[PDB]
Amino acid sequence: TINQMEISLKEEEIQLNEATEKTNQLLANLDKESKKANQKGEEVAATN
Amino acid sequence: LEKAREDLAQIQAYIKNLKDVYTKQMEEKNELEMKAAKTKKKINTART
Repeated sequence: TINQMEISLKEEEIQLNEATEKTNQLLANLDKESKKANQKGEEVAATN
Repeated sequence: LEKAREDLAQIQAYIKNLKDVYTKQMEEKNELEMKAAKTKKKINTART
């Protein structure tokens, strides 16, 4: 029973780690987009 | 200027959404980290 539980836990864990890496990459892309948007906004504010 | 003001209002709304979205993402990341720590503790207990 403990071996089966451990295998299921490892499967959930490896899958969870892959999900965390994907979420981190998406967050980094979002942050870069936000920084570009902020620079564009500052330029627009100065022109306004 | 009126067009710029409409664009500026849209930009402010987008920034608030990004900021609120970023806080939600950070909360999700913290929950994921807590889940990962619990899973790692469970794996160590399982190995012992």
